[PDB]
Amino acid sequence: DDFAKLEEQFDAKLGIFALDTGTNRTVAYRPDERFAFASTIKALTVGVLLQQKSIEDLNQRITYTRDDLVNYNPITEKHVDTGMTLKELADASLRYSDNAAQNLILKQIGGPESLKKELRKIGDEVTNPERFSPELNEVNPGETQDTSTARALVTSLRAFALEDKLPSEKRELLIDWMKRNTTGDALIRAGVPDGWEVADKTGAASYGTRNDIAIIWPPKGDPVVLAVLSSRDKKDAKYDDKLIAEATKVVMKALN
Amino acid sequence: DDFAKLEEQFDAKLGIFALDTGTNRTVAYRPDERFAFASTIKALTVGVLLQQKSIEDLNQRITYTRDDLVNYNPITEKHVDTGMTLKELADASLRYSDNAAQNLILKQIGGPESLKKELRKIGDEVTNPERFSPELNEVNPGETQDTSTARALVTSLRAFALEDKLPSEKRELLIDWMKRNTTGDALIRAGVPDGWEVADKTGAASYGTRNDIAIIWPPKGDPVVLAVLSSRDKKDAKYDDKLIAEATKVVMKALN
Ligand SMILES: *C(=O)[C@@H](NC(=O)Cc1cccs1)[C@@H]1NC(C(=O)O)=C(C)CS1
Ligand SMILES: *C(=O)[C@@H](NC(=O)Cc1cccs1)[C@@H]1NC(C(=O)O)=C(C)CS1
Repeated sequence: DDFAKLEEQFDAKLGIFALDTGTNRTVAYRPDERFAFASTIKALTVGVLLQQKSIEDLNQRITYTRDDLVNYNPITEKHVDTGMTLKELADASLRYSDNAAQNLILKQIGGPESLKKELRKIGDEVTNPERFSPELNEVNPGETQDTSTARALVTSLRAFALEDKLPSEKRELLIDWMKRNTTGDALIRAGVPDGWEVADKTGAASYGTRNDIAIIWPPKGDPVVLAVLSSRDKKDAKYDDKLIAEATKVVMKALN
Repeated sequence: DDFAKLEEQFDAKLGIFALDTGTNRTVAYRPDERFAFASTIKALTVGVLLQQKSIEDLNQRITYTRDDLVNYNPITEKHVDTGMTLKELADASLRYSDNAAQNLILKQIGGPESLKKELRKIGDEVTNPERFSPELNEVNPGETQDTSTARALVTSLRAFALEDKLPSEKRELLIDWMKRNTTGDALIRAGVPDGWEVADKTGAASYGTRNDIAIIWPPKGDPVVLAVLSSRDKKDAKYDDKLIAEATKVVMKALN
């Protein structure tokens, strides 16, 4: 098997779950193994924001300070003095993985405990939001805080984006943001054919953790929802995006 | 000088114009020399399309056939049966240099002659659109059909993207498409420090024409708008992307 091969080549542990939503055919490799979710949680976070606010209510302007900035603030560092709307925050979070934008959205929805509550509510008993960004990235093997599984992430992302945990106008918003991600070009998008539309959200964390969760659209036909998660044994390990890209190619062969 | 040295190293002719939009300082080398503009005209074409349609009007669906497909159709070739909206065509044209998409868009704006008129309307007397793609790439030395100059391409791209030929929300679309370009990793982007956002559109044509036009946002400060054009003296000449990355490094140093 080809996932074992990738684990060998990249000295890494892979967690994979893919659902072809046309057929309910499934492709799994350690699907229930826990990983740090890292920034993939931002996608679920916006999902819950969208349930809680009208589209029009996303125009509320949030004021913040240098105190709200954390380790990686690519958009949010430009607008300290003008503020950013909730819509703009969602954009930055999803398209740039802006960690302060995440923390700002999370405060707006009642924090990690409230996010977890709302995840439970949608049927997700696995994903365990506990901390703010980037502390949520510090996860040691065996620990369950700020972890989820490939299967749980898939099921949750499908629920917000494709089923009925959002109305269609808000599903369109989330999908547009994730289609237009800037962070993902070497990962899931690198293992799909050009012309197959991809909406994704990436993550990186401790233990060489390197994740991507995606909706993938064939030219016609129903979408595939995929989570490709990875980690490595040393705390300070590097990751290699090619792993996720190669793993994606294996998934697409097994389903097609 | 250093641009000289790059023509020597790569046996090529270079056309450079850069404008630092903050200071109005300029870097030029053969800035008014004509080159085939090749696929860089796609960016201007979207500019015109945006100007002439409401954002909502981009949702118009275009039906097309195999007869609309030409030499290079990475996205359009997948969607003959479903059609594509003008929006999707603008994404295909800009981020993948989909030649069929450019042609479909050119038709909806009234063709090459009509694109010429509109570019004259925005103040560009230099750029000479005359053909559809890929014919526009066949330019022999000394001809003026489907050529422009680095200066004119900088001037025109700035007009659309940064100035007042478009309202901001349309400016945002054009810019985000070009930032997420897939074709340019080895040209201007390879001459710019990682992390600085880069919007660009590439081209390649006969006589080893190899072009890239870009907006570059330095970490803070106003943007630079840059054209690097290049061509060689044999019709079947190969180009080398490294020429454009190296020319770009030169401009960055001349401006700091
Ligand atoms: C989420 O995964 C985020 N990661 C972290 O904050 C931990 C790190 C910062 C620097 C290196 S690890 C952000 N998201 C992304 C991404 O989605 O790709 C990256 C790469 C770093 S910040
Ligand atoms: C525009 O430049 C396009 N060029 C062509 O269709 C003519 C060709 C030259 C070589 C092969 S076909 C498209 N854009 C690009 C590009 O911008 O990089 C390329 C590489 C070819 S198709």
